[PDB]
Amino acid sequence: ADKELKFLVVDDFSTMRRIVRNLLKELGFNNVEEAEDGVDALNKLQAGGYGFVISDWNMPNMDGLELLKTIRADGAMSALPVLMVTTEAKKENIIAAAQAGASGYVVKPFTAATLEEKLNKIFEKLGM
Ligand code: BEF
Ligand SMILES: [Cl-]
Ligand SMILES: [Mn+2]
Ligand SMILES: [Mn+2]
Repeated sequence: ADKELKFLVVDDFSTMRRIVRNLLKELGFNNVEEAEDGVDALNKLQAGGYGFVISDWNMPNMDGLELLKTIRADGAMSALPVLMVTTEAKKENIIAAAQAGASGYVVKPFTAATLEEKLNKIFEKLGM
């Protein structure tokens, strides 16, 4: 995929954001911003330029399922790739996110290999 693709990495905790940012760097993606919750995310996203979202689930202000739903419901960004990255591992949570239009779903904790496989699975699916 184009190494200029702009990423938004959303999570209410630094540690996770820093892990993902660094991993993206390792893969050749340096165009990366962070947000701390769904509201913060939608703000940056509305400032334009984003090609990919990676999002936590449990966050104050707006959780990741609500964020995903909002993104899918906005006509300007309804096809933005959204990859969930969360501790929520119950099948009902996976179903709910999938049905809400998640592009992919990784369960924390994850390996570097897992994140790369899943990002690539999404690239291939969307012909990126
Ligand atoms: F807080 Be997340 F959903 F891991
Ligand atoms: Cl999968
Ligand atoms: Mn913190
Ligand atoms: Mn969280």
